[PDB]
Parts: sequence; structure tokens; C-alpha cells
Amino acid sequence: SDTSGDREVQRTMMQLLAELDGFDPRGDVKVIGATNRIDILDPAILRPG
Amino acid sequence: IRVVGSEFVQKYIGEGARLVREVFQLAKEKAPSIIFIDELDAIAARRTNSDTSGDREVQRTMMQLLAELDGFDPRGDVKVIGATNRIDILDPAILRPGRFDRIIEVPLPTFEGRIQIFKIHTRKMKLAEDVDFKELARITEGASGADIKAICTEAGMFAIREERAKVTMLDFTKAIEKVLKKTTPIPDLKGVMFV
Amino acid sequence: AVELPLLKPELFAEVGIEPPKGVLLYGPPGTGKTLLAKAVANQTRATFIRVVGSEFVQKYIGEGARLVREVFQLAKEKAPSIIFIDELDAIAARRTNSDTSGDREVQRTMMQLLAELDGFDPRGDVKVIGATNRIDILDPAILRPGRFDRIIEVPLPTFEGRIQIFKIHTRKMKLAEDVDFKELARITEGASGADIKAICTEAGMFAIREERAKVTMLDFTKAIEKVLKKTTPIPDLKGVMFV
Amino acid sequence: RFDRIIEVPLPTFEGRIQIFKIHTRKMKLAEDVDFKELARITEGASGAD
Amino acid sequence: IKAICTEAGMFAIREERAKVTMLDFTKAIEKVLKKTTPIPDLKGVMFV
Amino acid sequence: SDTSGDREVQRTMMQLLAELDGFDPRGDVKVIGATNRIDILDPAILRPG
Amino acid sequence: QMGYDRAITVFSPDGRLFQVEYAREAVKRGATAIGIKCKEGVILIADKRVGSKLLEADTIEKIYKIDEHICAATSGLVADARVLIDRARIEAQINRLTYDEPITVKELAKKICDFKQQYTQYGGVRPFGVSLLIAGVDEVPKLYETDPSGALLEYKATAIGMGRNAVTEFFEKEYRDDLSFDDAMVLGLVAMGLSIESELVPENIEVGYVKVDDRTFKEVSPEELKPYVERANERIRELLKK
Amino acid sequence: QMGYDRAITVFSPDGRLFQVEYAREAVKRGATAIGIKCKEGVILIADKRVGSKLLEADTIEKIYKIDEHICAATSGLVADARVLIDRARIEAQINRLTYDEPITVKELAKKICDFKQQYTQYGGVRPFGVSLLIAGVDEVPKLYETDPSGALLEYKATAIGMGRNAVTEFFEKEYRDDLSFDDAMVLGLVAMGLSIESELVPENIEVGYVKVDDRTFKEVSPEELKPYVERANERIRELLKK
Amino acid sequence: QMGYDRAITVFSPDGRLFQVEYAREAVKRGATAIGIKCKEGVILIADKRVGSKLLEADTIEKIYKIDEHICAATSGLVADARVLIDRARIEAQINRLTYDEPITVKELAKKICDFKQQYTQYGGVRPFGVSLLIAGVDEVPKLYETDPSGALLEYKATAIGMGRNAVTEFFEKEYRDDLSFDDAMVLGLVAMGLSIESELVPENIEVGYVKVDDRTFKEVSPEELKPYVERANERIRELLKK
Amino acid sequence: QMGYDRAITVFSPDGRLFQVEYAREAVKRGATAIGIKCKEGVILIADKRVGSKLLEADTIEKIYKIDEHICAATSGLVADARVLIDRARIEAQINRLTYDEPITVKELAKKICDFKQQYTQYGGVRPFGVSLLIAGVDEVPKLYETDPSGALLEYKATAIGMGRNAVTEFFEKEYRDDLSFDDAMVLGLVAMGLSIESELVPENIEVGYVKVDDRTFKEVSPEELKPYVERANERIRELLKK
Amino acid sequence: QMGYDRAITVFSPDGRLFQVEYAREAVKRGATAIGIKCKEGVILIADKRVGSKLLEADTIEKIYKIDEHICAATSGLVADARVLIDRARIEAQINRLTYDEPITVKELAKKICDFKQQYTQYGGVRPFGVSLLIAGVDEVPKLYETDPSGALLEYKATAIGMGRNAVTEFFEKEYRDDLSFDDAMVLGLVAMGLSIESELVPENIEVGYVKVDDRTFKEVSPEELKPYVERANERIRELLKK
Ligand SMILES: [Mg+2]
Repeated sequence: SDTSGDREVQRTMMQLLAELDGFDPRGDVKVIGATNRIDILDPAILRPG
Repeated sequence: IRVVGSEFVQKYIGEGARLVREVFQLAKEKAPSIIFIDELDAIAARRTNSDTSGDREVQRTMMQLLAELDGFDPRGDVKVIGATNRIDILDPAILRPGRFDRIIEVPLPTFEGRIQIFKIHTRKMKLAEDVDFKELARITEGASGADIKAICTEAGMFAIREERAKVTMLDFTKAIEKVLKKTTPIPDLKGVMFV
Repeated sequence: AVELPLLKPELFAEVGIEPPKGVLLYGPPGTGKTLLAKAVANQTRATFIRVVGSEFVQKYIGEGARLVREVFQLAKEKAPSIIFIDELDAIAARRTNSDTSGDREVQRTMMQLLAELDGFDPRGDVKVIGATNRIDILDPAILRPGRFDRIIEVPLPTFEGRIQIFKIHTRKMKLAEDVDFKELARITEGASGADIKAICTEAGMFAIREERAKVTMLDFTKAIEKVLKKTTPIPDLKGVMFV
Repeated sequence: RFDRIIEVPLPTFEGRIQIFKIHTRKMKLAEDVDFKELARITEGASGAD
Repeated sequence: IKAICTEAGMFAIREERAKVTMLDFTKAIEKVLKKTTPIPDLKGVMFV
Repeated sequence: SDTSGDREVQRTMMQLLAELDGFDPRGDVKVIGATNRIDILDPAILRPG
Repeated sequence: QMGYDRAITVFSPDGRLFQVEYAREAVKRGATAIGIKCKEGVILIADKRVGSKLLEADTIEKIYKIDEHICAATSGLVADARVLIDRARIEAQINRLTYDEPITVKELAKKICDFKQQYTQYGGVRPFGVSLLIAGVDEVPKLYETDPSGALLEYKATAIGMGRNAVTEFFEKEYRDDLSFDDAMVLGLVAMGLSIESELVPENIEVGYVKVDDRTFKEVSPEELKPYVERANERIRELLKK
Repeated sequence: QMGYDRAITVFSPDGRLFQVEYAREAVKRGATAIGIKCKEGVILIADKRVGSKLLEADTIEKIYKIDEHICAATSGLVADARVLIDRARIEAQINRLTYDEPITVKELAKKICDFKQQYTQYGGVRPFGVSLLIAGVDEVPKLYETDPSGALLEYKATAIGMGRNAVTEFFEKEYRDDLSFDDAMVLGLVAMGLSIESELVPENIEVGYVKVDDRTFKEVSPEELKPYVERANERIRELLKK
Repeated sequence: QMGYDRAITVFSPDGRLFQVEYAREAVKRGATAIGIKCKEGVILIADKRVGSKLLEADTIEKIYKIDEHICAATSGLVADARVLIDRARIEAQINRLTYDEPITVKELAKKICDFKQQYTQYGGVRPFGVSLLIAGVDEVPKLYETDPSGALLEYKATAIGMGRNAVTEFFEKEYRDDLSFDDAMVLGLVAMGLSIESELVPENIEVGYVKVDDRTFKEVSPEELKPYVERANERIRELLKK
Repeated sequence: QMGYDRAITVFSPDGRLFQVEYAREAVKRGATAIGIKCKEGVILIADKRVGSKLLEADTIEKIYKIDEHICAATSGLVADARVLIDRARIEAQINRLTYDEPITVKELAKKICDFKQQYTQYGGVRPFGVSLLIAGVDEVPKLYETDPSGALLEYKATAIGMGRNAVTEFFEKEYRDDLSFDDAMVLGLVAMGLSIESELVPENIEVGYVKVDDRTFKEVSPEELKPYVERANERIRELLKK
Repeated sequence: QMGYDRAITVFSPDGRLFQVEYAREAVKRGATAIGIKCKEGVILIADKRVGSKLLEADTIEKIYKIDEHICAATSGLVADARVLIDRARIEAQINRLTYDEPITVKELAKKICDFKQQYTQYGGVRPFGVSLLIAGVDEVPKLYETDPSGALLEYKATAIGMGRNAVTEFFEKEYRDDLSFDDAMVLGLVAMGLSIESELVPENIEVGYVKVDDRTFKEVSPEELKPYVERANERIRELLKK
């Protein structure tokens, strides 16, 4: 809290958690996510469902 | 395309990302094109923390430019070309080749290397009538090419003070003493504290 | 250092001296480092731009960097040009060898100073004049020639010096002739040049307070007291226990 | 500002079992399964897991 | 306190009545305090 | 400038300063004012001109 | 800020230790003392003016017996002087035990210089913020100053405290090596006068001396000091006119 | 400052020991204690005031017997003071052991200065946060003040403690060098009535003394206290209307 | 504030010491212990409250024995008390060795408080953070409060602990120096009941007392606390209604 | 940063001891000393120029006889000199006490280094910031420098102190191993004169030597000194026309 | 990053001692010293060039006799090296004293490891900055290295100091388990010439050795050194051609 370089990127992250799979159905996504480490990623991307 | 890349990285967040996006994108338009990213030391991130706002802000800038470089978006006949002063401050993504296929060591100039830098610069001046570039090289080994330029620059200014307006061997050597004080001093006596 | 190169680039053929890329002012700040910078600017008919050092850095930086770029652009657009750079300690200072949080900011502003000084071609001439508190809070990475060719010790003004600055101001004053410039100087011991100036403004106030157009020696002595003299500077304390 | 503050915790033994049942139902026969054994293995694991 | 009273009334409902007896309250009070910002639970071995 | 905000304010800063300067090397219209803080902002009214 | 004076064990990068240069400043804040050498003995002259009249007029002391033939004066804290003077008196007297000869001015000074320097090296104890004057006639009249650093400096004439800088310049002009005993006591009584910017009354100065002929320490009685002080007043007043 | 005040070892670039000035403000935390010297005897007047009435005031006292003609008073930590003065009791007694002859008031002052000095010097230990007023008659009446470091100033009217500054002003004006022992007793109660800022009741004060003629310690019992306090009250009230 | 609370060797600029203040907050943190003095004895009461029932119903020991007629009670750090009273016990035995007479409570309190002050002096050793109320009858009854600061204060009635402040305000109104032995213990039971704000049972108090008429400490059983406890309980009830 | 410099135990990321490095610079602050070796003995030239005319020109001495046949110069603090030399004097004789034989020029210089090596390893202390030059002839002539660090380096001509830098450059061309005793003496004063960049006078410099036809320390009077200083002064003049 | 070179009582989060690693980088800030073991002897070469030509050839001169069959060379602080070397010499004679057994090469290195580990563990002192090559033939050839901390590692060729890395890389190519005395002596001279990037001359290194057939130390003589310079330099010229 009380930053803008690591606050603002967290309220668009909170949007994502929650759009990628959230409220909305299904469709045909199947979102291919790609990353270099899982050691500095949010635990919601890390988990399945 | 000459960019100083530390010059970016805005605190109005993602404006930072935009700027690198556009320069890359422009590279494909004006292809074939060389982009020079100077000091990847603040436009390249590190994933080990030191500023909570700072690491992530650079990171967004960093993975954006990587995206354009060969992330999914084609090289575009670029031809990076890119300079850095540190290597341990780098993310694994850039460190590897295939985003910079030939990693080059650029060391400090050799004995022969002093001579070459010396020649280019003394042609801009009034030379010497006592020229030896080997003699100068012995003291200056262990300096850098920018100190070689520095010495030259001091000699010409020295000549003004002397009221000669002519550069020679005697001014070149005086210029070595003065330059070497500031910024790469080399003989210093270690037989005092140590054996 | 600066002036004679800038107006005469015949020097870069007759001697063959490759352009100076910087000169650094040291000794006490506020003496009239700004004024020296203007004095030069007048002589080469250049564009003076003043950058305060509090314009550099915040606490994660962007706007600090943005303005180094801005004034580098104005100077190239407005060449010959002289960028006064007070006060080196918030954009050039010593580094940590083992990290800290605060330093990171300071470094990122810095790399951009270091780059641009070397960056100019004689296509656009950007000469700069630095100024600082001392050189012993400054890294040697900028005190390299071609980043700062030479240095000028600008100290405090000499006894005889204070007299010549007092004389600039006495001119303006109406009915001045009981002024001893030496005694006034004596009293204004360890005063900078700026201080001399402040006293003169205030001699005029003192005088109009006594409801006269004449500004001689009562007025000037009273002025000195207001601005300069408020100190005893090393006395204290006699014991009790230190006696 | 709510009154009814609900902590959603990790699943418990019985808690996992109710979920397996729904998914098996959609997913035809699987009668050689012991639902209790599946829960013992997946101890303290999330609903999305 | 507004929360304790609503929690208690919901207790009364659980027991299928509207009489809010002392026992509906006691259960309620423990539910609301269990959540909250901090109540005593440590007093040292070097102090009482 | 971040487009709408910055530019309006930039304009009103410059418009403020040029006038007050220009009618007073000396008393004619005397300008008085106040501020509660000035450490919070770029020099402008901290500029000694 | 520095931290090159956090301890006495941290040198400054310039190669100096700041903390003994501040113990040097401890002496200055205390009051003045002047030691004045002629070729017929030595004189020692010291502040006793201290504070208002609540304090006793003949308040004890700046002018200490070391021996009955070597005397000392101080400047700095008169705490660090008082225990140091206890240490001094023992030190001279140990010399007398083991040699049955009196300590020479030079040799007592050398031992105070070692003693001071003991405290200076350990971080666990601070050195005194006191300086000392050692005046005698062993058989050559001699005047020294022992520093808070525990350094030894030979002096023709010396001063310490508040008036240190005035007395120096003053003796740069007037002092000679061939001043009489009478002249050298009086000369330093003007200088002492200048040090406090006031006329010398005989109740705010304590003055002792070691003569060469006797080699015996004697203290100048208030009213025996009065005519020497009286001749000084003419020059001190004169000079306070400017 | 804000670092060169975090130890007893550091000096400042003004060459002050701020830890020692601070131990001295400790003195000023404590209640006023007042000494007068006159030529017929010396007087010690201690504040013996209690701040709640469930206190028993026999041990709120300052006055400690040391020798049979040396009494003393204290201001600072209560703790610091009792251990210090117990050292002084022993020291006075020791002096009688190796010489067979009561201790002089001066020597005791030098010894107890010197005890406090090792504790000022050694960094591993804090100084005693206390000053003494040492009052006795040895053959000729004496009044000393010791400072927290061990510095020595001989007085003639003095105080330490809260009321010190005001008692200093009072004796500037009132204290004369011809006051009889009787006369000076009342004057010293007028000085205590002033600093405490109301008139005094004998239960909140204690007087002890050493006279020259008797050359004994006595302690003034509340019966023998009253005629003096009664005189004193009259004038203590008058100075509260200035 | 900063840096004036991280060591024991530093004073504040006001002559206060914030480390030592925090040891006084240490006394205030723990359970109340009341001592009430009377003309027939001295009654020492300490709360034997337990914050659970798993805790023994006679918790060792809220009232310690030092000598045969001397006891003390604790508030603050209970850890420390074990150590501290071992010292007090050995000190009363040490005086029976070297003089064959028990220790007077006054001089005992001084010795214990001195041992505390010794642990204030050192920079690596922090002081005990505990106050003890030493009670005994030597000739007349005596009650002392010993503080973590090393300072002793004598009282007519006292309290320490978290109930300290309440019982000064209480006994100020209510205490008189004319209570009988029974009337004294009952008034002290009322004080304990006020502080904890519940009624007493013989299981949340430990009482001993000291008789002049026996010159000995005796320790009161729960059975014989019952009469005093009932009488007292009435006054407490009336105080917890207003 | 830079350092890691406020401890003596700490080696910094350079791998130097900053503490120790600051103290080699404290040598420089002390007055120059010039050492010169020839095959006919060893001459040591030492600056005894301090102060204006406040101080006496003879100021001890500064070229101390350490042993019978070994003498030493000091550069750095005089205070630092006193203590290192006290110990040095004792060590020279200590060898003679337990062997009844000459101390070696090598061996004395090592154990003068050792005393401070003790003060370089240990954490409770600083080394003295002083460099002594150790010159003598046990049986061949030798010149060493002892360093505040504790390094022992044999020189053949050298300088240390203020003149360190100056005299190395001078001796690159001038210093030869086929020089005469007389030539060496003169060349050493030119070196010193260059250090101060001024005209010499034979009254404020002291030259002593250990010859190989003597094997004893000797010292060259000021009446003798005059012709050597005078042939020096021509050569200072040639140098100060360039 | 760190701040765990600030202590030597600590470990860092990677479990390292960075203090010890900068005492390691004091060794690398000293001139090299090289050891070679052959199966005919063991040969230790160490730099003997230091400073300007105004310092004797024989200024350190590192390869000290420790015992009759053990020599040990150094790299690091010439100040700490001396004390260690002296301690190495004493430990070897203690072994002789208590056993009459000349100390094993291995067991001598072990006793040194333990000695330097007392100075690593204790925080009131620092670890040495010095690495020694302990070398000899006890009854087979041995070469060990004792580290700044005191870690024992056995080598068959090594170097320590600034020259270290190049000479390691060199051995990794050239060094053979079939090596002989003549080849070895040549080999280490070649190896020393890569470090200094320049030719060798005879006296600008010292070489000590222990043969199997003699089982006794002999120093290589300059004249004996001479034919080895000439053959070594052959390869040196070739490898300094770029
Ligand atoms: Mg660049």
C-alpha cells in the first residue's frame, strides 16, 4: 500500500484474478499463460481451477 | 536509433512501457534498423528486491521490450546492439543469447590498445616531434579508452596555459599525470601496508 | 575554461584541443556561484538555464529523469548555452558498495547526467558549469575530464574583496560619503558576497525608517548587525566544571 | 459494514467428499473408488485443486 | 455491539423462537469477539 | 504532461509569474500573499526571480 | 556528520584523531594560565577570578605544589586537573624515593605525557580534556607544556585557556630571553590583564614562582604581589584604551 | 549533539562533556540544599519536605554525619548519594586510622572528587549523578561544592538543587561577610523560604551545623528549630509580595 | 527521547533516565502489594491471586522471609525477586555474623538498594526491576519501600504494584496514625479489595505481620484470615457501589 | 560507505584495514625526517623546527638515543612518539639484561613494530600513528622504517613524514651507494630543506649518526653543524631556481 | 547485500564469513609467493622485490627459517606475518623442548590453524590477514597452506597473493607428478615471471628448499640461483610474447 509502482499493478492484477476465470463463463478460453518463474507470481495464477 | 534507456522508466506507471513499445515498433517500420540501448542497468531489472515500487516498474518496461525483440513479435531486422556496465544485475531472460547471440567482453585497452587510441587523437592535435606511443602506454596501462581521450584533451588545454598552442611529448606526459590523478591512479605504494 | 573555447573554435584548429565538456565550482556555495555562471553567459551571448537540485529525485523517480532530458533538449535548441547546475548531491554523490533502498533512485537520475555530457557532438554546443558544497561528497566518476575537465576553487570573498563588492552598491545610494568600506568589511568578517549584497538593500530600509534620502554610516552599520552579526561562534561555556 | 464475516478455510475431510460426489455424478461410473481414501490423500487441499 | 445483537437474534431464530434469552447471547458474544481486533490472551510468566 | 491536468496548471503558473514581475521592479502594485507549504512543489515561487 | 569522533579509536581519513582535538578544545573553554620563563627562575600566573562573589575570593586553586621546588598550573576541567595533579604529586615523589634527587622539569613532563597517552589509546577510557604547565628550575630554569594528547613541547613562554591567543601575540613583541625576574613576572601580569579584558586586582590572581638561586617554590602573598600588579595596571589600561 | 551525548567518553566540537552536564541536571531534579559559610561557623540547611503525607520524613533527609565535625548535604539520585557518601564516611575514618587525627574538610573533598573522576573517565561505568555540599570546620570554617565529574569550587554562600539559581540571586544581594552565626541562620532560612516559594514549617526542613567554637556536629531537633524559623517566616512572606 | 533508553549509562538532557523510568513501569506492571504500618506492629499484605486454578493455591511466595522479624513482599518482576531476596537474607545473616545482632530495616534497605545501584553503574548489567516492601520492628515498627532505582522511602502506609496510585489516594483520606493492630489489618484488607475490585477470600491474599510485643514475624493461616476478611468485605462492598 | 572504517577489527571489501590506512596518513601530518645510509655509517637527519618564537627552538630532540649504537627519528605525533619510544628504550636494554650482548638493528626494529602490531590486531585500542626511522650499526650499517601499521622495510635512503613524497623523487637521481659520509650528511639536509622548501639555519635541526668505526651513537653539535648546512644551502638554491 | 563483515562473531545468511574473505583479499593485495613440491625436495619461492630501487634487495625477504627442516613464506600484511612467523618458530621449538622430536610438517601446520582460529572466533581481536605456505620434508616431501582463518589444505604446487590465479591456470597445464628438483626450480621461476608480466633478475626473489637426501634447509645462494634464471627466462620470453 502507498505506492504506485506496486499498487496500481496490483488493482489490475485483482481485476485479472477475476476475469480470466471469474464471474463470467467459459466461452472457449482456455487462456494460455506463459511465465519464466512461479517464484514471484501471485498464488491464484499458481493454483489450478 | 540511439536511446539512453535509463532515461525512461516513469513514475506515471506504464507510460514507461509505452515508450519502449513505440521505439521497438518504429524499428520494424524503418527496417533494417539498429537500436542502441545504453545502460541496461535501470532499464534491465533484477528480481531480487531493493525498491518495492522500483523493481516492478522496471520489470514492466523490461518484459515489454523483450516482447517486441523476439517474444512473439519478429525481430524486424533488429540488430541490437546494446551496452551495459553490470552483468549480475540482469534477469535470466536477457542474460542468455538468442536476444544477444554474441555476448562480447570489452576489456580495458591493452599496451597496443593504448597506442591505437593515442594515434587517432594526436591527429586531431598538433602531434609531437618526439612521438612515442609505447612510452605513454606503459604508465596508462590499467586505464580505460576514455582516460586516453582525457589525457589528449588535457594536453591541448595545457598548451594554452603554456602559451605554445602546440601539443608535444612533454605536454602529453604532463597530461597523463594530471588525468591519472582524478580518475584512474595506478602506482600507489602497496609495499607500505602489505608486503 | 568555457568562454574562450565557445566563441573561438579556431582554437580547435590552432591547438587542436577537443572541446571542454565541463567545469566544476567548489568552495562555499551561495557566494555567487549562480552569478559567475550568468557572468559567463553574458560574455558568450549564451542561453542561461538554471536547474535546482531539488528538481532531481523524488522517492521513485521519473519526473527527475524527465527534466534532465528537457533541459538537455533546450540547450541544444538554444546553442551556445550555459546550464548552471546547483547543487551536486542529489544527482551526483558517492555510491553504496553493499546496497541501500534510497541510493537506487539517486543512481538512476545519475546515469543520465553521465551519459549526455559525453553525448554532445559540436552539432549543438552544451557547455555546463557545476557547483557543489565541496568535492569530497562527490564521486570521481564525474570528476573525470570530459565530464569535468578542471575545477575552480571559488572561496569566500577576501577583506579587500568585500570592499569592492560594497562599492558596486554604494554607487546606487544617494548622499554616500561617510562610508568607510574597510571598517564595514572588518565587521562583516567571514561573510560571503551574498551577505554584502543583503546589507545594502537593508541600509536603504534603515535610512527611510529615519525618514531621509541620505544613506551613510549609521545606516550601514545597523544593516550589518541585522543580517551579518548575530553570532559569537566558538565561545561557551565557563564552568562550574570546565574551568 | 457487513456483520457476517465468513472465513473460507481449506477443505476438511467431509467437505472434500461432498464435492467429489458432484463431479463423479457428471463423470459416469467410478464405483471401485473410495471417496474416503481420495480425501486422505488430498488432505487440506483447496476446492479448485 | 450492533453485530452481537443481530448474531444473537439469529441464535434465537436457530432455536426456532423470538425470546432472546441469555444463552442465545452468550453464544453470540463469543462469535463476534472471536473475530475482532485484539482482546487479552497473554500476560507473561514474569508478570501476573 | 498527463494531458488535461498538467497543461492547464502549467499555463496558469506562467501567467501568474510574468505579470507580478513586470509591474514591480518597484512599488506600483504591491503583491502580497501566503502559502502553507512550498517544499511540496517545484521551484517557481521559490525561484528568486 | 562524522563518527570519526564516535570513539578515540577511529582516525579521520586525513590522518588525525578528532577526539583529542576536541579534548584540546576542553582546555580553551576553561580559564587562562600563563607560564613565563626568565633567566633567573620561572614564574607561574593563573586565573582565580572565576564567577561572582558567592564563590570565595581566595578559592583553591590553579597553582598547585608538585614539590616544594616544582609547581604546575592547569587549564581545562579542574576535575581532570585535580586527579591528574594527585597523579603528578605521587609521580615526583616516587622519583624522590628511588633517586633521592628531585625530579627535573623535563622528566616529570615525560611521565605525564606517557600517562595521558595511556588513556588516549584504549577505547574503554577517555583521555583527560586537560592540559598542564610544568614549571621549575632543576638547575636550568625550564617551562613546558604537556598537552591533552600526552605530547611534550618546550616553551620559552606559554599560555593556555581563553587568553591563549592574546598572550601569544603579545609576547611575540615584548619578550626577550634576557628579561629580568622582575620584568618577566610583570610582563606576564600585563598579558594576564589583557586575557580577561580587565584591571588586575590582587584577589583574582594566584602567582607562585620557582627561583633559580633558591630552587624553592614560593607563593606570592596578596599584598606582596600588589606593587608588581600596580605597575602592570598602567600598561593594561593603556592597551584597553585601544 | 544527538550522538556526542550518548556516552561519557565523547566530546563535542565545542569540547563539552554533555553526559556530565546531564548528570548535573539530575542535581537540578532534586530538591534545593543550601550552605552558608560565616566566620563563626558554617551552616547546612537541607530541605526535608515530603510531597504526600503517608511519607515518613525522617529518611527524606539530606544531612549525613560524616566525621564528628564534618557534616554534608547532597542533591542528585538518592541512590547515587547514599553510596557516595558511605564512601566518604569510610574515607574520613580511614584518614584517622593511618594518621590518628580527624580528616580535614578539604582532603575529604579531594578524595571524593577523585572517586567520582574514575567513574567519569572509565567508559564502562557512568558517573555519579550527584553533587555534595561539604561543610565542616577543621580548625577554620570550610564550605565546598563538588561537581558530578569531581571539580572543586570553594564557596561562601551556595546551593545545589532545584532552587539553586534563585538562591544564587538571593545571596548576591543579602549575604554579607560580617553576619553572625545567629544572624546568618535566619538569612539562610529566608533563602530556603524563597526557593520553596512559600513560608516554612519546621517539619519540612532540617538544619545541621558545625560551629568553630564547639567544633562538633550537632543536629537541630524540631524543638530547637522553631525560634529561628519564626524569625524567618516573617521575612519569607515579605519577599512573596515583591 | 531516542538513544536515552537503549542503555543504562546515559542520562536524558533533563536529568531523568528513561531506561530506569521503564524499570519503574516494570514495578507498575505486576500485582499490587500493600504494606500498612501501625504502632503495635507492621502488616504486610500481598495479593496471592492466580490467573488460573491450575496454579497452586499457595503460590511460593508472595511474602518472603528475610530474618526472624523481617519480611518483604514484591511487585514487578517476579523472576528477579528470587535473586534479590537471596541477597537480603544473606545480608541479615552477615550482620548476625559480624555483630551478633539482627540488621535494622533502615540499614538493610540501604544495603539492598546499594546492590541495586551497583547494577545501575555498570553498562552491561541492568538493574533489578522490582520493588520490595521490607517490613519489620527493630525498636518501633518500620516500613520501607525499596525502588528499582536504588532509592529508599519510609512510609506510614504504602502500596506498590498496579494498585499503587489508587491506594495512595485512598489511604490519604482514610489512614490515620492512630489505628490499632486489628484496625490496621482490616483497613489494609479494604485497600486490597479496592485495588482488584472484587471481594477477598483467604485464597487470593497472603498475610504475615510483625509484633513489637513479640519481636517476630508470624505467618497467617487461611483459617485466621477469615474474621478479618469478613469485617473488611463490608467496607469494600460499599466502595464498589459508588 | 566508504567503509567499514569505524572498527579496527574490520577489513573492508577492499581487503585493507581502513583504520590502519588512516594512521599511515597521520605520520605525514607529523614533521619530516630524513634517513640516509652509506658504507661508512648511517646518518639520521631530523626536523626540530616547531612553532614561531612562542616556543624555544630546541624542542626535545627529535632523534632519540634508543640504545648505545641505535638512534631513531620520529614522524607523526610527538605524543605518539613519547610512548612508543619509552617502550623502545626499555626493549634496548632488555636484550642486554638477558644476553649481555648488543641488540641487533634488525631485531630492535621488529620489536618496536611488534608493540603496535599488538595494537593493530586487538580491538580494544588503536595503533599509534607514528613512524620511527630506525638507524644504526650493530656490525654493518642499516636503515629501516617502522610503520604505524607495523611494517618493516629496509631503506637505503628515504624520507617519511611531510617530506615523504618530495624526497623519493629527489633520491631517484641523487642517492648512490658509493657516497661518502660527508656527502651523505650534506645530501640529507638538502633533502630536508626541499621538504620545507626553504633556507636552512643550523639551530633548528639536529643531526646524529652511528658510525661503523665507532659503533656508538654520536651527535653533531650546532657549532660543528654550520659548514654542513651552508654547503646544503647552495644546492637548495639551485633546486629553487628551477 | 551485507553488513556481516562488520563482525566476526556473526555468520551471514549464506553461512559465510566475509571478514575472512576480505582477509583473503588482503593476501591478494600482497605480492605473490609460490610453492612447488617435487618428489626430490620441496622448493618455496617468494617475491623479494618491493618498492623503489631505494629499498635494499634484502627488504622482505619472506622465506624465514622456522626450523631446521621447515621454511615458511608469506603473502598479506608484512606487519601480521612477522608475529605469526615468530609464533611458528616458537611452536616448533616447544615441540623440540617437550618431545626432543623435530616437529612434523603437518603437525606444525595444524598448530598454526588452531592458533589463528582463536583470533577468528574471538570478537575482541581480528583474524589474520596472512596466508603462509608451511613446507619441508619430515620424512616425505610436504607443502601445505594455512589460511587467513587457518584452514589446512595440502598442495603439490600453489601460490598465494596477486599472482595467484595465473600461476594456478599455468600449473593446470604444465605440472606433472613425475617432477624433479632441477625442473621444479625452473618451473617456479617461469611461474613467477607470468605474475609480474616481466623478466626476472637474480636477487629480486629469494628461494629456500628442504631436500630429502639432506632433510635440512639450505637457502639457494644468489650465485647458484644464476644458472636457473638463465634457463627459466627462456620460457618466460616465450610466454610474455603476446
Ligand atoms: Mg554513454
